[PDB]
Amino acid sequence: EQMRLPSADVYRFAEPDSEENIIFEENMQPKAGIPIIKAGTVIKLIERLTYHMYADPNFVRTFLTTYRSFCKPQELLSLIIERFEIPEPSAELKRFRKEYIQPVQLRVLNVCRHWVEHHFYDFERDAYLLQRMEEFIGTVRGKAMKKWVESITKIIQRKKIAITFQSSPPTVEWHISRPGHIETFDLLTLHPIEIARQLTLLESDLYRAVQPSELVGSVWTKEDKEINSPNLLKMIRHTTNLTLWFEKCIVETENLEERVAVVSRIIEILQVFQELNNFNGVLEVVSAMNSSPVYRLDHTFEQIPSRQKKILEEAHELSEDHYKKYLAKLRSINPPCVPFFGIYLTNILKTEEGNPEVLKRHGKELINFSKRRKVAEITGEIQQYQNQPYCLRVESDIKRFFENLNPMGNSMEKEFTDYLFNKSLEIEPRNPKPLPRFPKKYSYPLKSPGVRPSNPR
Amino acid sequence: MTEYKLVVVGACGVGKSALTIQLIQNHFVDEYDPTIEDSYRKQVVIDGETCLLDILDTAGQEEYSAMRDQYMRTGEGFLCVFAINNTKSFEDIHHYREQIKRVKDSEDVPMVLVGNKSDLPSRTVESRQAQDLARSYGIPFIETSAKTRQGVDDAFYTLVREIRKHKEK
Ligand SMILES: NCCCc1ccc(Cl)cc1
Ligand SMILES: NCCCc1ccc(Cl)cc1
Repeated sequence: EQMRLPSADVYRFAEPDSEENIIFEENMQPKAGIPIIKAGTVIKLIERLTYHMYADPNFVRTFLTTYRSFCKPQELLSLIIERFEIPEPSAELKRFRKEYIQPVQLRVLNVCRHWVEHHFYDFERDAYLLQRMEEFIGTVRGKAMKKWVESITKIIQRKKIAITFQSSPPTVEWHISRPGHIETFDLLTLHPIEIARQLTLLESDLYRAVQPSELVGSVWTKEDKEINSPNLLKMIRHTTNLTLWFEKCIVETENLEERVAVVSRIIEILQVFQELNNFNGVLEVVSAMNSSPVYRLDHTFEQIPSRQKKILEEAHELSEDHYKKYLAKLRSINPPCVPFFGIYLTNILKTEEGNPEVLKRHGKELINFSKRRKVAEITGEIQQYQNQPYCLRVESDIKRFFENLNPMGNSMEKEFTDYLFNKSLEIEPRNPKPLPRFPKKYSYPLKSPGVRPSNPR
Repeated sequence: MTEYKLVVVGACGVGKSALTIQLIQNHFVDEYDPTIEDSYRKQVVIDGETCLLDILDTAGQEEYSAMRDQYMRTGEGFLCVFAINNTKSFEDIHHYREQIKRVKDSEDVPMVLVGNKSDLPSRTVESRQAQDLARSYGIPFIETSAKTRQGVDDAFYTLVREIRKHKEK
């Protein structure tokens, strides 16, 4: 006792499965026991997206995150409407309405719900697509459908429309600069703990704003990157800016003793980043210390206390052997954290570049779905670290100070990094030239308050 | 077994990716998972000497401009890659070379120039222009085609030969 659908001429999804339209991986879907689709025709992918035998949330999420490389949004909506509109070929008929038509129609409605809830940007960018969605939804008749139809309508309306903690965050730390005196704020005058906390907050929010739409299709590397990946780019620019600021703070401190204090304080900020699991922060420091202007300052490094050499070296070693220790450390910690994004970017790019868009079987072209799954696994990993916020109070002046940081000024990249390098050469010339002395620039004390909270709570 | 640490540099929109991917993957499996260790390490025999290549390709991270020094310092040898249909990526080569020399603190760093051909637009950098640039630097030029595997082994093996000639001296 099978089922008997309509002819494939009158309904395209009735076509049987074969080696020419759908193929599977060996292994079965984790938690759920469903076959893992490797490749298929777009018709077959849509059949399975809305399959009658069972629900497939994994496939729905994966498909809706990645479909745009092989199917336009308008085409997808057309296809699921076609899927929904099932003709009939009363024993055979009652069974067919209840076990094929109704399940499939429900699944289409579920796709519509997920599409609108989690990928509303398709509709923000193409108003006609929303028009069609709305008049399709208004078309839907049955009492079985009413609940889902009303929920979809409710989401659409919400989408058309334009922080506090669990218990107490720690007390904000002040060193030399007093609260409100934004004019005094600098690397050494703010408290190193609070520098790390406020940068972690900035960098956390920056990490959390990046959406899959900015990543799938490697769009951040393409000519429209500023249009399609604005949040990712702002995030990376922040990181670059801080790295550059650290380099600048170092090489513009010409007095050796003062420069030692500067580098030492930066390593203290690193230590706190590490305590906060702000790996973006960790690497923005590591990048500064490995920069050509800083790395060569052997007289400065010599004077860094041994404890802090070890702290810096441990952090450097996270990057070694293709981020081997970073990767292991990230797996082992729980949120909140701020991952380093670069690894995800390279993995997504190479996944897309390194695998074919289609596979061929018996001369027929099948969409390579496993490639898209791999990309959705990476974007899923990104999203798992975006849910949990830090339990730290924002300080609006210190935050503003780091947002408005601009070490480059009006200079271009080449000009600026040449300036930093020439500055490094001046303060510590190449052997055999002797080391000059330089006057002190800081009129306040250089001693760090350290990296332990000042008060209880 | 000697291990050569190679670093690929060049502009985005160029197939730096495709070059390294096509080296590492077996010629007749178009498959690649960059999340595993074998994805960037390959054992090869070059001029009768078996050796291990470790290839750093940071494709996708070009916007992290302040991390370039860090990544470049990991290499003994460099492939400087441009796309033959992107003049800008060719004009940027001079800058990558200068940065490598500064990071390695050396005027003579093992290096090859690679012009990659993927898909359209059509060529804007004649191979003569690239041979002339390569020659002004004292380095080899290799032209490759991503899609056809042509030139790929030659580019990497030539760099290894450049490192061996550098290590003799
Ligand atoms: N082994 C050298 C470590 C690289 C480094 C780090 C910090 C400073 Cl100030 C100078 C050099
Ligand atoms: N594996 C030890 C490498 C030595 C090193 C290199 C870079 C920095 Cl920032 C610190 C230490």
